[PDB]
Amino acid sequence: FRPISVFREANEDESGFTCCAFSARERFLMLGTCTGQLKLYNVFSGQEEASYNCHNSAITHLEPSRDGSLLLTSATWSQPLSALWGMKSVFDMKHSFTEDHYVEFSKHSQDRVIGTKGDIAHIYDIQTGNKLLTLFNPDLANNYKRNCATFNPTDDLVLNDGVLWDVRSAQAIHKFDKFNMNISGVFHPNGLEVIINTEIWDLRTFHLLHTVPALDQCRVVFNHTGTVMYGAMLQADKSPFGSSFRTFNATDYKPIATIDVKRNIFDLCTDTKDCYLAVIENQGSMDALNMDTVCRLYEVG
Amino acid sequence: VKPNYALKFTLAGHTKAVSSVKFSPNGEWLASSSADKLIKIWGAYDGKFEKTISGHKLGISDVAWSSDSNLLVSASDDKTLKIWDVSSGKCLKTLKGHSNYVFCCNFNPQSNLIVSGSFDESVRIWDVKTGKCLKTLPAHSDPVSAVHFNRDGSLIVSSSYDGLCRIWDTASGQCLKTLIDDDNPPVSFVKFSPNGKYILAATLDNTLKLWDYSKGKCLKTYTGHKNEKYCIFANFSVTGGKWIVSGSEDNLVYIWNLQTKEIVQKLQGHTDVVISTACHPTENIIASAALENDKTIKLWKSDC
Repeated sequence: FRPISVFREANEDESGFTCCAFSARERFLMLGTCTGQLKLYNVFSGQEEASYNCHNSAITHLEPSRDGSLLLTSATWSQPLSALWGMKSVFDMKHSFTEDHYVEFSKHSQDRVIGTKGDIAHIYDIQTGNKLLTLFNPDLANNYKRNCATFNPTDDLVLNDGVLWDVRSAQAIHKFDKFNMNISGVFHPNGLEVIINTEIWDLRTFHLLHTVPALDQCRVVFNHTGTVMYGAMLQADKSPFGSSFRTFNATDYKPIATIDVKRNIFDLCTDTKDCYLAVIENQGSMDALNMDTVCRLYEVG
Repeated sequence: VKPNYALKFTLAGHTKAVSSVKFSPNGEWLASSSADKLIKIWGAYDGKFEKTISGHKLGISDVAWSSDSNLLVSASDDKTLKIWDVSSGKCLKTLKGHSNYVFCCNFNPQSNLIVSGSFDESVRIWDVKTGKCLKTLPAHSDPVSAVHFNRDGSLIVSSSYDGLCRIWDTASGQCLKTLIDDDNPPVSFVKFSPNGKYILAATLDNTLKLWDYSKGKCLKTYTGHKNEKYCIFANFSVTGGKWIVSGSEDNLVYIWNLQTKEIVQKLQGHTDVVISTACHPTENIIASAALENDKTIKLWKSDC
């Protein structure tokens, strides 16, 4: 991971980048900020290219669609907590999701949005914005404190609060036991395993395939071939993450690298080609008290 | 003339941000609330610690005195308000009803009602003696930042992140006025003037405004301080010269000439946002309180 570029937020005395994703226009990165703005930056020069007002509180997370036409944002406390933005030509709001504090696109065909409100999953149509489905069963809930509902790669299954749902029938097909307080888990890109905190469960049998202690309290992202997994640990009970992330072999979960940037991390992402890793790093001497973030661009060897 | 407030005491003891300081109406006491879940009582003239009052389960946003200085009400992140007998320190009632953090509270002058405002966007009116919610107002479409009765208790004013101030009939719960100027930045604070003719409203564009709320006219604008993020409490100072007093996010207390709108003093000493200020009912004394990186209360005294 060779450092390639660094930049802080233009015009601002305290730099307030909070999250990032590469845009479809290569060389440009989209960043959310602590004032609810969405900004476009040239990642090599550090030049701010555009700024938009998306939310009345800090942006926590964002996701661009693969075709570059749409963007999901989530804020901290102000409603709407999440929104869908059109990026073709004019930048404008398409839909808003009032109470969903976290949203993702569907994965195969990006025609739906899945939102999370506490223990509950909401599925929306991108065109109409209508709520198509609510997935929640109080008897099966695990009540994960940082529950995030998510589609599997072919969009036919949902993982919500440690419960696996069949989307077409809107039926819970399996509840995974609760072994931590916060993390509800994600699908592996191979479509055949789920990663729920330290537990790798087989979707063919529900057997425990792996125990991966290093994944405790981690959020993860995969490179686009599905061969490497990045993981960074949430800060427990301020920056969302600690100062290190780790790479893992995506097939056997054996560690590859441990990278300690010595600054607390707010977000990271990679480009479609996996040439680059962008990381939001806090320079602040007392973590998020005096938040002062930079974006570092690293070369993926 | 200008006042000459100078620092007399610094009150240390809360272990988190101090959210609100209020002088008892009889002038003897200062009450403070804090993110540390505690209420503390201090001597208003000597700054001497008196007692700690405890029971809330999460941080406290606001505290207020009954007209006879015998009761307190507090508003908490734990979604409740609590009525306290100050001399015994006991919780007399816990007011349950809000569905999210309670940010602001006040007794009416008669002290048989409490009004509260909440992140849940409602204003609620409570029976002091039963602890029961009498009315829930669908007051606003965003979090409510302040609530206050007028001098005869017939009106309630509220302010919200929705950009509006609203005035409510205490008895019926009817909305009687919506104030809005040429823009609607979040309204972070409001209160009636002592004489009940005006309201003083802060907005998160670094601005305070004095309103004739009957005529719906803005009469004075006060600027020069920093206020874009926190809901800072402000005051009319009336014991000496006629001032407007407010905290500021540059860690100063600002004092303005009410009539001329000129800044007449800036009080230096706090090391974090001065989120609360209070004016003594009879002497030229100001209390200020600051956020998590400061944690102290300061008492200031002026000759006018």
